[PDB]
Amino acid sequence: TPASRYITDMTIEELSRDWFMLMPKQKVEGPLCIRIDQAIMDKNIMLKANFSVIFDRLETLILLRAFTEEGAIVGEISPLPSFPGHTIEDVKNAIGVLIGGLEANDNTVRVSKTLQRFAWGS
Repeated sequence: TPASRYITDMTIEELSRDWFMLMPKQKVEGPLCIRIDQAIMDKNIMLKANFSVIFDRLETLILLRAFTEEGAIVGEISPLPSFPGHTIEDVKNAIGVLIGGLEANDNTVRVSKTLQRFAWGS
C-alpha cells in the first residue's frame, strides 16, 4: 500500500517497545488479541494505531496501543498470526472491548485523530 495510505500514529520505537502489565488481562475478540494492565486506573489514555487505509476507511490494522499522558503503554490490540485477515468491523469491536476494559478501571479514553477519522466514530 502507498505511503499516503499507510497511517503511522506510532514511531518505529513505539511499535517495537516491550511493555508491561502488573495485572495482565487478555481477551481474544474474533481474530484480534486485546490486552490491558488492570492495575492502571484514574488516568487519561490515548489509543494510537498503525494501519492501512483504502476508500477513506481503515483496511488492515498493524497494531494499536494505549498510552498514558506520560507515554507508558498500558494496552494493546494485536492481529493474531493464527487468524490472518480481519475487517474494520473486527477492529471496531476490539476497540469497543479495550475502551470498555480501561473505563471499567476509571480511566478516560481518547482515540487518535486518524482512528476517529478512519474507524472510530459514526
